[PDB]
Amino acid sequence: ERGWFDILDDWLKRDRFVFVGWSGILLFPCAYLALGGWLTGTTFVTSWYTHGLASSYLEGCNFLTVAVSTPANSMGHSLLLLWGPEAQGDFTRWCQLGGLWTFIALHGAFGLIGFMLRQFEIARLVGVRPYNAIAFSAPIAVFVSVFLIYPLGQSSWFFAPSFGVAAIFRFLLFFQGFHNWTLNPFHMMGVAGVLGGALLCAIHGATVENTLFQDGEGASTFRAFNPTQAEETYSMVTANRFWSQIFGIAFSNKRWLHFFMLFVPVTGLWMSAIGVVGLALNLRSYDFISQEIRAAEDPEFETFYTKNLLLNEGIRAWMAPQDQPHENFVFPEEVLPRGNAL
Amino acid sequence: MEVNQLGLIATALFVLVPSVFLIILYVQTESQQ
Amino acid sequence: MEVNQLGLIATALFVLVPSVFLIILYVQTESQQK
Amino acid sequence: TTGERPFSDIITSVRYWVIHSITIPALFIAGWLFVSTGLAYDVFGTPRPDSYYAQEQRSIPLVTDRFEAKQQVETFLEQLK
Amino acid sequence: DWRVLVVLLPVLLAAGWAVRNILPYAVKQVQKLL
Amino acid sequence: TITPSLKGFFIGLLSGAVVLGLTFAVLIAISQIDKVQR
Amino acid sequence: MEPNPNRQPVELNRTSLYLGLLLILVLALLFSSYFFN
Amino acid sequence: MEPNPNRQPVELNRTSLYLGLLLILVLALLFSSYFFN
Amino acid sequence: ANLWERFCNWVTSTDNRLYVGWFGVIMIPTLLAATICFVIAFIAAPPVDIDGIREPVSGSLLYGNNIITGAVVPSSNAIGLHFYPIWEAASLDEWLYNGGPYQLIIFHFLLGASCYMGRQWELSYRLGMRPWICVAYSAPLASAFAVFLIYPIGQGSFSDGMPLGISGTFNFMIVFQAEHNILMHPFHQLGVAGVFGGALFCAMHGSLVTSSLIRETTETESANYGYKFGQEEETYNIVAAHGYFGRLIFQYASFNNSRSLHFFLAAWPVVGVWFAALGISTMAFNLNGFNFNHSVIDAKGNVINTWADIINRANLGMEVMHERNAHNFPLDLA
Amino acid sequence: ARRTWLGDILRPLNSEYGKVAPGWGTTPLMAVFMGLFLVFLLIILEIYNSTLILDGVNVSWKA
Amino acid sequence: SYPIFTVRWVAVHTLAVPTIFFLGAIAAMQFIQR
Amino acid sequence: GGRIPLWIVATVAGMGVIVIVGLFFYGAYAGLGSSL
Amino acid sequence: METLKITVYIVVTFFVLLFVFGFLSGDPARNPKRKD
Amino acid sequence: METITYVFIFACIIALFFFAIFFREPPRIT
Amino acid sequence: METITYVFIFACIIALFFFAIFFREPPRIT
Ligand code: CLA
Ligand SMILES: CC(C)=CCC/C(C)=C/CC/C(C)=C\CC/C(C)=C/CC/C(C)=C/CC/C(C)=C/CC/C(C)=C/CC/C(C)=C/CC/C(C)=C/CC1=CC(=O)C(C)=C(C)C1=O
Ligand SMILES: CCCCCCCCCCCCCCCC(=O)OC[C@H](COP(=O)(O)OC[C@@H](O)CO)OC(=O)CCCCCCCCCCCCCCC
Ligand SMILES: CCCCCCCCCCCCCCCC(=O)OC[C@H](COP(=O)(O)OC[C@@H](O)CO)OC(=O)CCCCCCCCCCCCCCC
Ligand SMILES: CC1=C(/C=C/C(C)=C/C=C/C(C)=C/C=C/C=C(C)/C=C/C=C(C)/C=C/C2=C(C)CCCC2(C)C)C(C)(C)CCC1
Ligand SMILES: CCCCCCCCCCCCO[C@@H]1O[C@H](CO)[C@@H](O[C@H]2O[C@H](CO)[C@@H](O)[C@H](O)[C@H]2O)[C@H](O)[C@H]1O
Ligand SMILES: CCCCCCCCCCCCO[C@@H]1O[C@H](CO)[C@@H](O[C@H]2O[C@H](CO)[C@@H](O)[C@H](O)[C@H]2O)[C@H](O)[C@H]1O
Ligand SMILES: CCCCCCCCCCCCO[C@@H]1O[C@H](CO)[C@@H](O[C@H]2O[C@H](CO)[C@@H](O)[C@H](O)[C@H]2O)[C@H](O)[C@H]1O
Ligand SMILES: CCCCCCCS[C@@H]1O[C@H](CO)[C@@H](O)[C@H](O)[C@H]1O
Ligand SMILES: CCCCCCCS[C@@H]1O[C@H](CO)[C@@H](O)[C@H](O)[C@H]1O
Ligand code: OEX
Ligand SMILES: [Ca+2]
Ligand SMILES: [Cl-]
Ligand SMILES: [Cl-]
Ligand SMILES: [Fe+2]
Ligand SMILES: [Mg+2]
Repeated sequence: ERGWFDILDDWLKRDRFVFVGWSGILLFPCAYLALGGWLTGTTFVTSWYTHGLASSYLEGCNFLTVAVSTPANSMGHSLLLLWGPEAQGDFTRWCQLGGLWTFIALHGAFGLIGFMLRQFEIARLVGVRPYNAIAFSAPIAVFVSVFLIYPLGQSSWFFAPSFGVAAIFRFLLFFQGFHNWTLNPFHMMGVAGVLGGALLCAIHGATVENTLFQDGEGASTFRAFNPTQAEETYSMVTANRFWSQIFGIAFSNKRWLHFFMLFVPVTGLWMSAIGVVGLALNLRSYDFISQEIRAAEDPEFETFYTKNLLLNEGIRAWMAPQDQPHENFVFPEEVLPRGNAL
Repeated sequence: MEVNQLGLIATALFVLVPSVFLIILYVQTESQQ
Repeated sequence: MEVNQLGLIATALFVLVPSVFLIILYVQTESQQK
Repeated sequence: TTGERPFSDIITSVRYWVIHSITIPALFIAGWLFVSTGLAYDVFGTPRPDSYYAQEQRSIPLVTDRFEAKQQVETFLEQLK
Repeated sequence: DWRVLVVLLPVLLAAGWAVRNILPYAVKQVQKLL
Repeated sequence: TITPSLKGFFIGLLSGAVVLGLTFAVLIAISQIDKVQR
Repeated sequence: MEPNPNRQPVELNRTSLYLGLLLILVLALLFSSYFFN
Repeated sequence: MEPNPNRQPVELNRTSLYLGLLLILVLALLFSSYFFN
Repeated sequence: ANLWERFCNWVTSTDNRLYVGWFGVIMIPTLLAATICFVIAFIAAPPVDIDGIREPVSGSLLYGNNIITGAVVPSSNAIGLHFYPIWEAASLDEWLYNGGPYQLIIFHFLLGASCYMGRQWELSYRLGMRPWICVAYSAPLASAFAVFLIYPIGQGSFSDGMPLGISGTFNFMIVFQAEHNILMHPFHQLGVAGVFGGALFCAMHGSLVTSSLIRETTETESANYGYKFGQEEETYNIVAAHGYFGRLIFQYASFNNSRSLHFFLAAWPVVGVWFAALGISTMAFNLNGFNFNHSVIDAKGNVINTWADIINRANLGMEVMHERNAHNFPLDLA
Repeated sequence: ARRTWLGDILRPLNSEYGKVAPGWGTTPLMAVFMGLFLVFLLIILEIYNSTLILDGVNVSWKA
Repeated sequence: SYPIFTVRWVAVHTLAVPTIFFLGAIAAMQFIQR
Repeated sequence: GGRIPLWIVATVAGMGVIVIVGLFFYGAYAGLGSSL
Repeated sequence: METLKITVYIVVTFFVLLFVFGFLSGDPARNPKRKD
Repeated sequence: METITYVFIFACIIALFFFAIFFREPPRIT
Repeated sequence: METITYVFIFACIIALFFFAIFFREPPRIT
């Protein structure tokens, strides 16, 4: 019969403005704390003791330069719980030690779990297939590989991305100079999936909007659609002929078309995640050995591949002393790699 | 250039094995009914 | 031993190409209407 | 269609603005005072502009020990005074 | 800490002011539920 | 002995139990008060 | 021997052949540089 | 357009598959030593 | 009719397997020329003195490259923006050393791709369609113009155009970051929102339509056979899809109008990529990303670094190393 | 279907498809064990992580 | 007759209440001098 | 119920957004974060 | 080189003239609906 | 052998384009 | 690699024997 579990199930699944669900018990606290943690840190909290950086509006940063920065390298991979052995329950010290970083990363991870459970739960209630939850596995693979696996393979959370606009840009440039990440075929597949997904988004939207049937008298054509109508609002047959004659091939099956729109960006993000798992271990696509053997013996042999390595060497030497303060690097002027004049 | 000597057969089997899988499946579809 | 470095792919394609030809022909015979 | 009162009804009502002409400025002023009194610095441990360095030091106070990190920060802070 | 009360009193007076205006309609909403 | 971090572990465990217990107590209470009509 | 009632015919249409060969060939064009190294 | 009336189905029975694979594999076992040299 | 009329009727014929059209009569020869030169150069061109310092860079497969490292290399800095067709060289050997193939390829490509866009207008007109697919294509097209023509014009040399190759592309990006701080530029940030968002909405729309396909097939066949090309009824239940997505977020955050939805799918990536293209095209005139180097200062005046200052250190490493033999004077002014 | 000597011996082990205990059955007991298991994984995780540090437990090669 | 306090009301104020407080704090920061 | 027209609420709210964002851009040139 | 230059100039002129005279050859009327 | 391999794969792709376009399964209104 | 190749071909031949004998097309009197 209707026990307390079923009575609770009733209330959780009420059709209200913001659906709750069983998944909401996990999703809403964790999403709220991750977002609230980020807003709290970027507004008020420094990175002076972990990075030697200002990182909050309170210190004078703007929206592009605020961040919640990773903990000091000496923390290792500490969970850095507020009640843990590092902060010992002291909220102020916890903030100064980087506790908001693991707070956001961990509540964010469980919030993402809660969101994907929500996608399953709602799909089951309204009676649709759960492909939206399936497609969301790609955001999850990215978050887990970049914010958890990658630093877990490295020396500490310090080398995870810090949560901020400019901080993420630094992460990109670090990956170029140290990992040569642009050369990695798993990143290249990710790029193809993202740009190919954006291409499909644009071309499908434009094709539908330009093969519409005239279903009203208005020159603005949005009102000539009824959600309950049975008929296609655009001509698949005309769309197919156009693209066949323009590009050589065209979709003819709308079910395949829309599955392909799931497949392409979702697969790309999954591939990029695999490459980052490799970079967790410094298992890079850094070099082509045949190129290096030839270049070492032949000082006239030059390609764009060898040119980019010189850029990477500059990035490493010029950014490492300030970007890795725990190493206490001191690079005398005379050892810095530089071309002529610059 | 001093390339990896297994790269040629790696690339050749990488192409051939899944391609022939697909060709086998395609041709036996055409021959049905 | 200092073998011919093309012997491996030569042997591999010698087996694979005609074997695959025969498998294609066999499977599409089985799938024909009985 | 989900039973709650429509937002456009709420935010065009006199009672909404009787309440929120007080609560919205009150929160804004509370946030202002959180900074202007300096309390924000002490809650979160953020350096004031005169508290990044002692007068002659030029080395950042980087935490270097995981389990005595709390005492290290405390020592860093004592060296400012 | 005087600063805590200085910051919280604006919000305290706000919550107090909102309850005073919405109280008759609040007890009416809750009375309907039970 | 019970180290400071084991004490901390117990505090974290109790805090999570309290957060979860209060959450479900409130949800169960509301669900019983505002039942769906069938 | 009595036949198995669970058997099903398998199909691959021409478009799927073309899509699959494109995937394989492009993956090969991409990864081959790294196989040769 | 009108279909070509000269088309014929092609067949390879199972025994011919086994005979052909035996021929290919034994030829490979024979010639492989000379390919490696 | 007369031969010119029959010719015009064939050119503009809606029955050709691939549409030709008047834009097509320019597109077809120019794209064939660019393709053929590109393929031959990518395989067999000798090294090119891209930076005008007699330091030739090898781009082709036969000259030591693989697919990832190979490129058609931009024309020499000594040429600058000068027009360098084959007949301006004393010999093909000279033409090749100075990067002549790059100019031939990008100029034929840009012209052909512009005609590709016009051809998309033209066929839509012949088929009785609405006309704006070509406007969506203007976003990638404008981006190609930005990296192959506008950036060279602003910097004064086709040697600074994007190379035609995979690693050459990365070289262009890294040098661009060093010289313009493009990551800190809001038009590039809008570009990222455009392509991240485009990929997101692609996956979203794909997943939502796929989730609400109407049952027309059995468990042992692809659900794709439930749709037949040209059927009049919609193949998925948009009311169910909206009922799902509106509950995922909230009701009014979801599209119930398919025309509105597909307009949004077109507009978001197209507008974002327009701003990407305009980012490159305005950094072409050295209006660069935000510079917050030493923006945060303490009470004494010590610099307090932010993440922007760490970005700056990385940019410096790129700056001091790029084109390591090309600069004689202390400032890189183009 | 084919009977065999071994199949006849094993038949009772594959004869109760679909059999269930009424209602919630042992679910409450299961939940308790799940909760204990969660705490167990949290303990061993925090020991490995050096967030939980116990006397005589040196999480190091120097164990 | 509509309810006043709902789940939606709670969700709205968990976001709106801190947002206005934070915006007042960031406003004050614009007048801080080193 | 509906005594205050929605277009006035939107106009006043929108002007408030412009004022606060304008203040934040002012602060980019003065005090902390100004480089001065 | 001079012969190459002349040849390309003639080729380009040929295709450009096709483009211009083609679009002058009653192009608005080349649609499936109202021709005017 | 590397260059031959790269150009071979590329040539197969171009041939595939030809067949995918001119010898496609024709779209038919059902 | 040579030895692997020889042993692989041999192993394939033995597998072929197994299929040719136990998975032959059965002879049937018509
Ligand atoms: C679904 C909601 C949810 C989830 C999944 C999490 C999850 C997490 N929180 Mg968050 N949090 C939440 C809501 C949530 N939180 C809410 C509502 C608040 C405001 C109060 C917070 C405030 C908060 C803070 C301040 C911190 C966390 C932290 C954490 C992390 C460590 C938690 C831990 O070790 O607890 C362990 C406890 C349990 C797993 C409970 C298990 C209960 C068992 C099954 C029952 C047995 C209880 C037992 C009988 C009690 C005996 C005690 C006795 C022996 C002494 C973890 C990622 C920490 C962090 O992020 O570090 C960086 C941290 O510092 N949370
Ligand atoms: C332990 C404790 C305390 C537990 C308490 C649990 C409990 C009871 C909680 C109750 C909840 C509560 C009281 C408070 C909640 C707290 C809170 C505020 C949490 C915050 C969570 C949070 C920050 C969420 C942010 C996520 C969010 C809203 C993102 C919005 C993203 C966004 C831009 C959305 C929509 C914009 C838009 C135009 C999208 C269109 C995209 C698109 C093209 C879709 C394609 C498409 C669309 C269609 O539409 C249909 C049709 C089809 C075909 C189709 O292709
Ligand atoms: C002016 C003329 C311009 C012509 C240029 C040549 C265009 C070539 C277009 C691709 C042809 C091959 C397509 C094979 C595959 C094929 O035949 O697909 C045909 C397929 C038709 O789909 P249908 O909807 O008809 O199929 C539905 C069901 O049959 C599915 O089972 O089209 C798609 O799936 C579109 C999505 C894939 C689009 C892939 C685009 C790839 C672009 C090229 C990327 C690689 C470049 C490598 C360079 C080295
Ligand atoms: C349904 C067709 C809609 C047509 C327009 C479609 C445009 C495309 C949608 C993009 C715009 C998005 C903004 C909609 C804007 C829009 O369309 O406005 C219309 C909408 C309706 O307002 P009304 O006054 O009609 O309210 C009536 C309802 O409340 C009665 O049930 O206004 C809002 O929803 C305000 C949103 C406040 C929401 C705050 C709630 C915070 C809760 C946080 C949790 C969120 C979900 C958590 C899950 C992670
Ligand atoms: C961490 C933590 C926690 C939590 C807390 C929280 C939950 C908070 C929240 C907070 C919040 C919730 C906040 C908010 C804020 C907001 C803001 C600050 C906003 C701003 C905005 C703006 C500024 C806007 C802008 C714009 C845009 C975006 C677009 C359009 C236009 C404009 C430009 C206007 C606890 C206690 C549990 C524990 C400890 C730790
Ligand atoms: C080195 C790489 C090697 C990769 C090798 C890959 C091997 C792939 C083997 C595919 C096997 C196909 O299996 C084949 O399926 C078809 C249907 O699809 C079956 O065919 C059956 O169904 C069809 C269609 O209704 C009937 O016309 C036919 O009479 C019936 O026998 C064949 O009896 C079976 O032999
Ligand atoms: C790397 C090595 C690659 C080697 C590749 C070798 C390719 C070999 C291609 C074999 C082509 C077989 O060609 C295939 O013949 C069968 C009959 O046999 C035809 O099938 C036709 O006849 C059969 C049998 O009556 C009918 O059931 C079927 O409906 C009809 O279409 C197919 O339409 C055709 O596709
Ligand atoms: C760059 C050099 C070119 C500069 C040219 C400047 C234009 C000055 C006048 C040129 C007029 C060209 O002349 C143009 O071509 C032929 C010549 O009969 C005509 O012929 C055309 O007529 C009809 C119009 O419905 C078409 O359907 C038909 O297929 C086509 O042959 C055009 O109707 C005429 O307008
Ligand atoms: C935490 C939720 C998962 C555990 C659910 C266990 C339910 S336990 C179950 O509950 C019924 C009421 O719901 C009672 O009537 C019944 O007697 C009891 O056995
Ligand atoms: C389609 C390719 C056309 C290329 C024509 C180039 C041929 S160039 C060649 O060499 C000399 C240059 O003037 C002349 O003496 C000679 O007549 C000329 O044919
Ligand atoms: O050429 Mn390519 O890169 Ca445009 O900056 Mn100046 O120049 Mn060179 O240096 Mn940096
Ligand atoms: Ca001062
Ligand atoms: Cl360079
Ligand atoms: Cl110079
Ligand atoms: Fe669609
Ligand atoms: Mg300021």
